[PDB]
Amino acid sequence: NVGLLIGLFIFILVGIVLLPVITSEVSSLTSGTSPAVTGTNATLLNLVPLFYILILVIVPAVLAYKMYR
Amino acid sequence: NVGLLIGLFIFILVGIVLLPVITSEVSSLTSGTSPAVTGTNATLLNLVPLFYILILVIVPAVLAYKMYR
Amino acid sequence: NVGLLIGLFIFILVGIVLLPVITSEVSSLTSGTSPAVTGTNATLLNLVPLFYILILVIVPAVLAYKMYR
Amino acid sequence: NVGLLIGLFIFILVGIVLLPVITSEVSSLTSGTSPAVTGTNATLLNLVPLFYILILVIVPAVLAYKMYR
Amino acid sequence: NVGLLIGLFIFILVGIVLLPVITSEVSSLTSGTSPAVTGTNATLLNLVPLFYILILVIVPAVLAYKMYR
Amino acid sequence: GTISLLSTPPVNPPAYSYFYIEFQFLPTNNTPQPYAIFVGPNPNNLTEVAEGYTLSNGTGYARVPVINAQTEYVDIVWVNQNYTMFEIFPQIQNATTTVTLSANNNQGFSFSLPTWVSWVIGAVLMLIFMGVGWKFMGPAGLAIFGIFGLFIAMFFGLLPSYLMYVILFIVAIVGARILTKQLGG
Amino acid sequence: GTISLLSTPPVNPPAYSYFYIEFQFLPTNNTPQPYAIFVGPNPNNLTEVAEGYTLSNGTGYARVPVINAQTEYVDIVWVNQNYTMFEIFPQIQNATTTVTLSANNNQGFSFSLPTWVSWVIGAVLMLIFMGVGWKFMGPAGLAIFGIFGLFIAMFFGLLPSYLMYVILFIVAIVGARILTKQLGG
Amino acid sequence: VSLPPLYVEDAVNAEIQQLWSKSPTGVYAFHEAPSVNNSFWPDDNAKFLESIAPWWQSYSSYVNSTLQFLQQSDVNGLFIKRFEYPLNPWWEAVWGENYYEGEIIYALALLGKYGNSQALQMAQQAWLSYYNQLKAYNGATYTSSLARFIMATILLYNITGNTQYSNAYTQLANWLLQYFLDISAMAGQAMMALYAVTKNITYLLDAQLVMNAIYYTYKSELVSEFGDAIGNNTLASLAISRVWQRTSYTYPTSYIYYVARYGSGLQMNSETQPWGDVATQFYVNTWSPSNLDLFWASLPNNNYITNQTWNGTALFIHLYAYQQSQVQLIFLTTTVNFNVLVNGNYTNYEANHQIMQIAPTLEPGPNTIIIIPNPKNQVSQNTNTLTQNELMLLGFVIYFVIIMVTYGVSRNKTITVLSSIVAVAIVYALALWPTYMAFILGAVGFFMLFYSISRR
Repeated sequence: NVGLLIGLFIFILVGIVLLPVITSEVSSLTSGTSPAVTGTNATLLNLVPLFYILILVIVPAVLAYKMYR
Repeated sequence: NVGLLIGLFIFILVGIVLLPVITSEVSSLTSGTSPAVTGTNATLLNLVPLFYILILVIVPAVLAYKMYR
Repeated sequence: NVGLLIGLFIFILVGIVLLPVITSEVSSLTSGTSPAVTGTNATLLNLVPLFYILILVIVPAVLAYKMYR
Repeated sequence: NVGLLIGLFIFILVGIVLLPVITSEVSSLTSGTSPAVTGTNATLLNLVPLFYILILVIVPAVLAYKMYR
Repeated sequence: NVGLLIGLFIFILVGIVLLPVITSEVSSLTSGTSPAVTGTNATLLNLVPLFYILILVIVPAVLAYKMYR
Repeated sequence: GTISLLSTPPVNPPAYSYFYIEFQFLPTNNTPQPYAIFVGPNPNNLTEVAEGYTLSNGTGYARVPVINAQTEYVDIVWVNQNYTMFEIFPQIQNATTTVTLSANNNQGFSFSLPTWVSWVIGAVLMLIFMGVGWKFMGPAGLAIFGIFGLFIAMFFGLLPSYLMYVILFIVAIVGARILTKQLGG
Repeated sequence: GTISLLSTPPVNPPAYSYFYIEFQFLPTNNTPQPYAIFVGPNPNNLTEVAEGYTLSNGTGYARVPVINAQTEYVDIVWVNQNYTMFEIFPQIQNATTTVTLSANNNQGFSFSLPTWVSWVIGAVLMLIFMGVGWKFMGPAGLAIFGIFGLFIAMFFGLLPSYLMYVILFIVAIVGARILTKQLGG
Repeated sequence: VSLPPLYVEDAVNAEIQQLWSKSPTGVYAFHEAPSVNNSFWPDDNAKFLESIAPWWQSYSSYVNSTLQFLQQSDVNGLFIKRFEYPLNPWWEAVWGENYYEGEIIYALALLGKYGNSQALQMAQQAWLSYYNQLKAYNGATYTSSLARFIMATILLYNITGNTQYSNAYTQLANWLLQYFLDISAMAGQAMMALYAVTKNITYLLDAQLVMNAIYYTYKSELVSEFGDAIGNNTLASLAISRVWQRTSYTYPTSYIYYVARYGSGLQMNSETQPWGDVATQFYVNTWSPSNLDLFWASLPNNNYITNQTWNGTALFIHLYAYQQSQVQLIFLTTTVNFNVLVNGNYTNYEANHQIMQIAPTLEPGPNTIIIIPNPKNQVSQNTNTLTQNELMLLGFVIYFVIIMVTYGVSRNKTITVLSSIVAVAIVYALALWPTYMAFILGAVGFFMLFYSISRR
């Protein structure tokens, strides 16, 4: 079942690699002269990377839990 | 079972082997003059390696806890 | 029964005489003043023989437990 | 079931007889002017005879346990 | 069962009978001026006869423990 | 008789610390005497601490805590005879507590929650941990996993530290019981 | 009164041994008196040992252990009246312990592990042995197989010896109980 | 009932920790040098016995071991010189008579004075043997050994009361009057002892002649002992300072006397370390006052202490130095507060409850240090990757992991709380938790385990 091992490892590496793109998009949307409107929108936009990291770290655990079952 | 133990052993060895590359990538994203990630996000990335260690130490635990029953 | 038992020793001998060429290959690929292996791929390539010898050691246990069951 | 008795006894005698060959190969690989590279490789190479002895002493126990079942 | 007891008795007698040849072979490999095995390995071979005795005394034990149930 | 202080009480102490007081009595003939230290904000609202009996010398050494109020009156009482109080101005600690979890040295996750949401989060966490402990170990599991969960709460910004002592009290009595049950008839 | 030493305490003793001290009191009228031996590194941090009451002669014989520190202060205390301490420089034992299992005379398997890995290995071994004992014998099996596993650990380079006494204490009380339960009404 | 002081304890502790091994025959004893590792000199163990005699009961085991070594290293009454380990690249020992064996007699006599009746009988027997051997020839022996013999005879007459010793030393005196730096020092020491016992002027005349007559440290130690016997503050202080120039001292444990500062092989030569201990303790016991005892001084370059006088209630140290620099003096004491005065500048100092230490800067010319204990209006003062939170999170996770795994493997709850106990132990082993929480949870787990065992 080493194929899935490589799958999750590539998943996490690619997630960390592509995370800068998400940060760039969020910063462009929520920086000065914001077109996304400052307020709750900015808080949610800053929350997107946090919950994205939470998913990126939880889904490998659950995938490993399921695959060895 | 012996097969489950062997699979857990190889999975833990893989996690140990490619922990340093994950740590180096996290440092490249966060550590250094270039601020690819903002403070809260950067702290989150610094937390990811320990979350990865926690996953490596919890997945065999839940596996055994469910398997023995 | 005994045939696979002696084949275990034959496999151990063939592995210990097959390691010196793969280790030479990986050393040649990773050595030099400016090798095309960088530093992280260098660590992975150096770990490849380590996983090879780990498999060479583990396989006798798997064969023994297969003979057990 | 004396045939299996002779089988395991010949197994252990042949293992001890052939062990010098394994030691010779390991020493040739890990001695001075080492082509296997000193470090973790040397530790693993020295570990091969140890786990080989462990297998050579554990597998007769499990074979005797299974055959009389 | 009577058959299990008879088989265990003959197995223990065989172990006692060909213990000395194993000890002599171990001494030939280790004891003497010729260093066929290095210090750690040599100590391991000196331990093998006692591991063999332990196997001879544990195999009937596990056999009876599983048989009586 | 009269009571006096042999050691000066430290004015302006930290918020939740403690200090020793060295209080000595006058015309105590030869016997130990009772005392009580009423500490609290304003002389009317005093909370009693530090029971005990002074030495036959007439001097007692006691521990006094500091409340989270700007003005604290500490009143040594002989329990019957004369008493005396003094005022102390401890440093006030802000209601909101900010906690910094340090990861990879320089980077630090800093956060602070309102006291109510922190209290309810800690309470629900204590529920979950105590229930898990009851399922796993048993009635002693309640105490053990309560201690563990309260430790993990103290690591975060959650329920205050002194709650631990409550549990640490309740275990102690239980322990005493079992020891007694293994000694007498 | 005054207290004195009738026997000279041996300077530079082994790491974890013990020695007898012969301490005699002055103006003790005719009655036994309490004492306590505070032994520890530096006079501030003393750990109390050797409770007991001296003989009516005024001389008490006590046992004092030696800690794993370069400087150890041993302080005999009359518990109320005068006290005295002396310093001893015991030989320090290295944290890492190397164990040699001798097999077939000359050949010896020598190995030494860091204290943390040895401690965790011994702890897991104690888990396994205590669980097996509980499955096999019962609550008394816990103690019996704990003793057995700690013996087999002491044979290797593992958990220190004094842990045994802990179990050897806990059994004793239990034994006392059963004896009492077979004596009275 | 007496207790050893700090300097003697430190020196003997260092020597025992470093210079203690197994003799060829079986009794543990001291070898000669850290590098030689082969030769075992009974004379050296006699020197150690001389060093440790006044507080013999403290090092009872070591003294018993070396006394057994001496017992098995004596043929009839005369000790052999070496017990050599053969160089690999049944007795193995050269049988020549041991030099400074009169030192051995003196050491055994000194041990006998404070107790150890076995040592006293040994001293008497060896005294008789060597006296007969000397009367066989006349004065054809080692001269320093002869001086130590006169000292040993004086001690034996002091503690035994046998009259013959008296006559002997008188004759022995003539032999010393019939006859290097170290031998001159011992000759003067014996001269002073003979004067102290008989009060004859000629012994003083010879002793002052040796006085007026005045590398390889030990010679300086014998010189200091000789000057201490005479009573010259200048010579004794200079010799003891030369002794101290090349010693390594730390406060708690170590006090090592090197054999040569300039030489490559400094090491700790066992021939000198007990000699240095004797010199230091003699200087302290004689010239230092009751409480303030100066035993160590780091003097860089060729700085030397000249005088140490207890004038009234204040100690005066007159010291000579070169090229300014700072010396460091350590005094054994009990008082906490007392004021030091370097020249007249009122310098500060460091003082524990047992050791005080001054580190002042001294002028090139002669300078005076005035130490006043328990003074009025005291002036001098007494001044002298992962992180923890991440590790704590990992420890919590590991604790919950092992508890849940144990509960899964075995459904019993007692095993579960026992596993909680061992999990506290494990998480303490890796230092993931502070000792406070670890101990609290361990005690709670212990009591809860016993409660669960009770409740079944």
